[PDB]
Amino acid sequence: ENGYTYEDYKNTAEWLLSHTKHRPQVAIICGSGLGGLTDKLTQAQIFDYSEIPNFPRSTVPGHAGRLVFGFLNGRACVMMQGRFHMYEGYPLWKVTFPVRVFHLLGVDTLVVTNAAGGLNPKFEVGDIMLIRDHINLPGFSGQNPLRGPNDERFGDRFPAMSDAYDRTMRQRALSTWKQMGEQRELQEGTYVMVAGPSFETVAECRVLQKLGADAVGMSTVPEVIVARHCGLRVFGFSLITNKVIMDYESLEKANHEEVLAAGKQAAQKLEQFVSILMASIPLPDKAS
Amino acid sequence: ENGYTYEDYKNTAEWLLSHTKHRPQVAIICGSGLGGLTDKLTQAQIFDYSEIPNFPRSTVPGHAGRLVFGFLNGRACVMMQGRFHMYEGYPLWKVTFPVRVFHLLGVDTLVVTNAAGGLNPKFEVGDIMLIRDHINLPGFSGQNPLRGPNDERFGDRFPAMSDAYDRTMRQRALSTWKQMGEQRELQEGTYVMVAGPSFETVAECRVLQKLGADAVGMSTVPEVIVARHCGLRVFGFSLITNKVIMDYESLEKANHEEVLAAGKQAAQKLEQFVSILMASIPLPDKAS
Amino acid sequence: ENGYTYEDYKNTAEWLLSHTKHRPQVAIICGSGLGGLTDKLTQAQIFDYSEIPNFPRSTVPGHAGRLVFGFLNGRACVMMQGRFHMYEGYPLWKVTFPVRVFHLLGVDTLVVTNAAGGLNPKFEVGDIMLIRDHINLPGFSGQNPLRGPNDERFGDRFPAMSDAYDRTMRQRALSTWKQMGEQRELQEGTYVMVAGPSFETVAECRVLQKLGADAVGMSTVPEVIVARHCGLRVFGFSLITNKVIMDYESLEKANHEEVLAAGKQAAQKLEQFVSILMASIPLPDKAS
Ligand SMILES: Nc1nc2c(ncn2[C@@H]2O[C@H](CO)C[C@H]2O)c(=O)[nH]1
Ligand SMILES: Nc1nc2c(ncn2[C@@H]2O[C@H](CO)C[C@H]2O)c(=O)[nH]1
Ligand SMILES: Nc1nc2c(ncn2[C@@H]2O[C@H](CO)C[C@H]2O)c(=O)[nH]1
Repeated sequence: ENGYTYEDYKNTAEWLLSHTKHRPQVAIICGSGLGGLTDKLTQAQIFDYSEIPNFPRSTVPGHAGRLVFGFLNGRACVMMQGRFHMYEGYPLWKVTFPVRVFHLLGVDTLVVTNAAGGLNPKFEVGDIMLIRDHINLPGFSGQNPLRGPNDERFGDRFPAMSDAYDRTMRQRALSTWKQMGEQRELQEGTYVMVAGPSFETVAECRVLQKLGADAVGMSTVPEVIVARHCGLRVFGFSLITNKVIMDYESLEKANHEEVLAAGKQAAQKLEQFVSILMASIPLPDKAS
Repeated sequence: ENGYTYEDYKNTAEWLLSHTKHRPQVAIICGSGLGGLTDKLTQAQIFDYSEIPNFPRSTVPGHAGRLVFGFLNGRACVMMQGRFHMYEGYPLWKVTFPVRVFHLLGVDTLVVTNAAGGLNPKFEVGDIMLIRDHINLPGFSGQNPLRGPNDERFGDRFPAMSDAYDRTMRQRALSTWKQMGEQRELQEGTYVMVAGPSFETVAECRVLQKLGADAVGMSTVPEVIVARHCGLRVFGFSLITNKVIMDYESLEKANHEEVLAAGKQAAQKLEQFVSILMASIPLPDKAS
Repeated sequence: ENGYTYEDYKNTAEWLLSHTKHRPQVAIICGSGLGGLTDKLTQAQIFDYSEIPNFPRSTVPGHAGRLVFGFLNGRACVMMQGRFHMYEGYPLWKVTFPVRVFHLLGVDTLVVTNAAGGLNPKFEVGDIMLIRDHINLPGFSGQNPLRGPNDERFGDRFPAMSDAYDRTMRQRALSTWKQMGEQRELQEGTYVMVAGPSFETVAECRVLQKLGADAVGMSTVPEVIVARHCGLRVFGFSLITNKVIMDYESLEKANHEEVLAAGKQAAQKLEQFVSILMASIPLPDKAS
C-alpha cells in the first residue's frame, strides 16, 4: 500500500533472491539492543539496507541497519537488524516495506522482537514477555499500514487481527522456556504501541495500564499487521527493559540512552531462546 | 476545509442542481450492504460520483459509488450509495465533501447508516442500533474533518457535538419501530469510529468496550461532524453485522468478506424502517 | 524537527536578538483570552509574528498573533500572545517552532497557559488548575512534535516526560496562591490534549474522565513536549472556562464563541497570579 506498488516489492524481493543463495523461511526482526542475534547465524550473508533496491535507508544512524541472511539452528533465516519506527519519520508503508519483501522471498514466519517498558507490575526489567496480543493505538487514529487501496495480491481489504500472534508458536515458546530450566517464567501479555519518540508521562502510563496493556513500545505492531495481512505466521516478544513509572513520587526517570537491559542479561538469554525456537518452527516440508 | 474551497462546493452543488430537477431535503448515506435502499426511491435520478464535478471518485471498486436523487415515502431524497472511508486513503476533507454539497443543495437532514460490529453483548448480529452518540477516536489524534482554517460560511471554528444525533428524530425512530410490531427492540448506544481497515484484536475490542462504545465502525463520524458543523439535522443507525470477539478462546474470526448480515435480514427490515421515517422528518413547510 | 532545520531556528533567534535589546529569561505562552497579560509588561517591545523571519504566521485572524518582549515583575519576559493550534492546520513542528526559538534566545523557563474545559466535577468555571501532568492523546497516534530525525543540538531522541511540569515551580505557585488570600484553592490536575476543533461529545467527555484527565484542551502539550526536550523548565496552568457536559440530559451546549470566562473573572486574577510568580522563578544568577 501507498508509495510502493506491487512491482516495487516484487523487484526488491527478486533482486534479493538473485543476490543470495539463501531462500529464507523465517524472518526475524531484531528490536532495540537485541541485534547481535545476527552474530549467531551461520553461512551469514549481510546486505546493508542501502544497497538493496527499494529498501528504506536508516536515518542518521550509520552505526547499523542491515539485512542478514543465514541459518540459525537449522532454519534458513533473514534477520533485519535495526527496524524502522514511526518516530524516525517513516510513513508506516515504509516501516513495513520489509515485511512484504519477506513474504515475496518465501518467508512464512515472522518473529518480531522489541524492547518494551513494563506497565504490568509483575514484570521485572529483564523479563521476556511473549506477545499474546496488541493494542494498536496509532491504527485507531488512522495510522495503519494497510491504509490506502488494498492489493488483493497480498491480502484482504479488511484482514482480521484477533488471531495475530500464533497460538501454536506461543504454546511452544512456553515449553521451550521450561526446557531451558529458567526459574524466571516467560511472561505473557498485551503490547501497546505508542508512536511518538518521547517517553510516557505518569498519566499516560496510567491510561495504558487501565487500557489493558502489559508492555508499551514504539514498534512491532505495524509489522505484525502487514505480516498477518499477507498470511505470515507471526510470533514475537518484548524484553521488559524498564518498569514505566506509575507514581508521581517517581524520582527515577525513563531513559533509552540506557539500552543496557537489552545488551545486559537479555543479550544472551534471549538470543539462545530464539535459536531453540527455530527447531519449533514447522518446516514447510514437515509431514509427520 | 482543506483541499476544497467554498467555490468548489458551491460549483458541485450548482452543477448538481442544474442537472436534476429534484431539490433534496433529506440526504441518506448508505453504509456497507445497506445500499439497495436506493432501489426503493421513485422518480430516481442516478449520478455516478465520477460524472459529478469535484466529487471524490470511488477507489478501485467500479461496482458502485453513485448519488441517487429521488423521492422516498413522500420526502425528496438524495442517497449516496457507497460512502468514502479513511481506510481507502481519502483525507477526511474528501470523505465528507458530499456532506457539504448536500447542505448547499438544501438538505436539512442527514441520516447516516453503517454496518458496525457489536461490543455491547446485549446486541445480536442483525440488531439495529440507533446512534445516541459517538466517540471520535481519530479526531482525538487530529483526524478531524474540520481541521484547517474554518469557513464561517459553513459554520463555527469550534462547533459543539454534545447534541449531534437529533434528540427528536431518535424519539420518533423508537416509536416508528414499535408501530411496526418488531419484537426485537431498536437498540440504542454509542458508536466508536476506528479508522484502520484491519479488524479489532481482542485487546482492542476490550479497550473499546471499556471506553464506553456499543458498536465500532470505520465511518459515519466524519460525516456527522461536518453535517452538524453546517447545521444539518443528523440521525443515523448502525446495523450490528457481527459480535466483535472479546475472548481469547475466540475460535471465530472477524470477516467483512461476509457482508451478509447487511444484505440478509437487514436488507429489508432496515430499508422499510428508513421509509416510514421519511414521514417523521419534519417538512421544511410543516406548520401545525 | 521536520520542515525547519537548526539553521532556521538559529536565524530566527538571532534576528530576534539583533532586534530587541531584551534577552528574555522566561517565555510565557498566553492561552485563549489570557492574552492581555502582555498589557502589564514594562519596556514592552512588540513584534507581530509576520515580521519575524521563519515565524509561522497566524491563520485568518488578523486580530492578534504577536511576540511581546518585556519585563514583568522583575523578570525579563517574552510573551507569545496567541498560540498556534493543531486545529488551525499547522503541523506540530510549526505549532512548537517558537518554543525552540525561545530556547535559542536564552529562555530557561516556559510557562504555558490555556483555557480548558473541566472534566473533574470539583472544578468550577473560573477555577485555575495547575498542570501537574498531561496525557498527550495525539502523540499516541504519532502526532508528536519530536517526530522525525532528532537533532542532538536541541536534545535527545527519546526525551522523558514523567518530569515535565516542574515540581518546584508547582510548589511555589501553590504557596503564592495562599499568600494572595484567595479562598478558592488553586486546583491541580492532568490536562488532556484533544486536537480536533470541534468540542467533545458526552461519550467522548466520559472516556476522557475515565482516562484520568481533569481538564481537556487543544493545546499546550506539543509546546511542553519540545520545551522539555530542549531542557526548558516548564510550568503551566489551565483556566477552567467551562464544565464539559457529562450527561445526556445536557441541555447546555459547549461554546467557545463565549471566550468570556477567560476575559471575565480570570483576566485579572490570573494575570496578577502570573506576575507574583515571576518573583518565584529562580534567577539564572540567584546563588543564596
Ligand atoms: N514508549 C516506550 N517505548 C519504550 C520503553 N522502553 C523501551 N521502549 C522502546 O525502546 C526504544 C526507546 O528506548 C523504542 C521503544 O520501542 C518505554 O518505557 N516506553
Ligand atoms: N472496525 C470494525 N468495522 C466493522 C466491524 N463490523 C463491520 N464493520 C464495518 O464494515 C466494514 C468492514 O467490513 C467497514 C466498517 O465500517 C467490526 O467488527 N469492526
Ligand atoms: N477540547 C476542548 N477545548 C476547550 C474546552 N474549553 C476550552 N477549550 C479551549 O478553548 C478553545 C476552544 O474554545 C481551544 C481549546 O484549547 C473544552 O471544553 N474542550
